[PDB]
Amino acid sequence: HHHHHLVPRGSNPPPPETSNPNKPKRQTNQLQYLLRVVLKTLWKHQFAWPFQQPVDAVKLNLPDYYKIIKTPMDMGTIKKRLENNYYWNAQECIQDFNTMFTNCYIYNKPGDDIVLMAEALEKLFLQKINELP
Ligand SMILES: COc1ccc(Br)cc1S(=O)(=O)Nc1cc2c(C)noc2cc1OCC(=O)NCCN1CCOCC1
Repeated sequence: HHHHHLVPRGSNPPPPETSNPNKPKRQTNQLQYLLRVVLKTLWKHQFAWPFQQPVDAVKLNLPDYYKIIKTPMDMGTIKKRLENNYYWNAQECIQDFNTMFTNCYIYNKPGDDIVLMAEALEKLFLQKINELP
């Protein structure tokens, strides 16, 4: 038989939502600090780049990624959520950062470069969080 299963192909899942008109939202001093201080400092860090967009499993040749990671999150998504006033409180935003870091630790192993990057960003995150208003 001449069907060699070369199609259909893989793909990335749809990215996490950054808008949801029926979701409850507020502006708070804690959320303004999360955008102004926490996000924007991590975003400029030299270790930010792997976390600035959803994991592109096709481009990065990580065909197992979305087999393993079922609640993806990234800083591009968090940044859009903060700019769009998506959140109701600081906790919702902090949980997204926690998810992002945890996903990296789940997928990879201690001492991997990507894990070193996440650990460093997480340390900076936890420092900035300790001065939340
Ligand atoms: C080799 O890829 C990387 C190595 C160090 C770093 Br810092 C970043 C990358 S990457 O190109 O951004 N890929 C990559 C991204 C993420 C994110 C985001 N979270 O977890 C990740 C893991 C990543 O790469 C893991 C890795 O082992 N990639 C090579 C997989 N190879 C498998 C067989 O050979 C061809 C490709």
